[PDB]
Amino acid sequence: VNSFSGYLKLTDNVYIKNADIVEEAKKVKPTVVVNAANVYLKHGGGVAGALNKATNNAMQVESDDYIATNGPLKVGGSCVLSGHNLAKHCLHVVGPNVNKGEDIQLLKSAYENFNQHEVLLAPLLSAGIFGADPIHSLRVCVDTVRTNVYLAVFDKNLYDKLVSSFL
Ligand SMILES: O=C1CC[C@@H](c2ccccc2)N1Nc1ncnc2[nH]c(Cl)cc12
Repeated sequence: VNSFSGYLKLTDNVYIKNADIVEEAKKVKPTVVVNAANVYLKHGGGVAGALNKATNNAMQVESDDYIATNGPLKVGGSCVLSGHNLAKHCLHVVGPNVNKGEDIQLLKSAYENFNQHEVLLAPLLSAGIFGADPIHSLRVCVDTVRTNVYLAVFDKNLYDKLVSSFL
């Protein structure tokens, strides 16, 4: 077993909790924490800003070196970097930002990256400041990810709505 606790099971492989992913990561120290990244790995706000702050900006320093070497990610893409003090690894995943004119169909591709990892602690991709409907996103997650995913949803009101209206 592992050190996750307090999660509501949604399917064979998807679990969910009303929690801050940053606090969940510090407590569990999972193998993989997912960051809700942008293509530039500029971790300004939301999950990305909060994770980076918890690493004392080390995530940003590492990310800037990654971009200087490799260039930007693709929308729907990902890269594996250090988890710093929060996890062994951080999987930086770019969901489409609907406010940036990006294809919502790329959300499925974004979640497909989770399948390369047996277990992950993750946020809902493209939710929050990325502008997509979190209910939709949960549906895409459940219908796309086959590995074991532990979702942290920080917003209590949304968690209650997602968990109660989940099909
Ligand atoms: O709860 C949700 C639902 C989707 C996403 C979101 C994206 C864009 C705008 C609002 C919300 N989100 N944020 C977080 N999820 C987990 N841990 C977190 N920690 C901190 Cl800080 C924030 C945070």
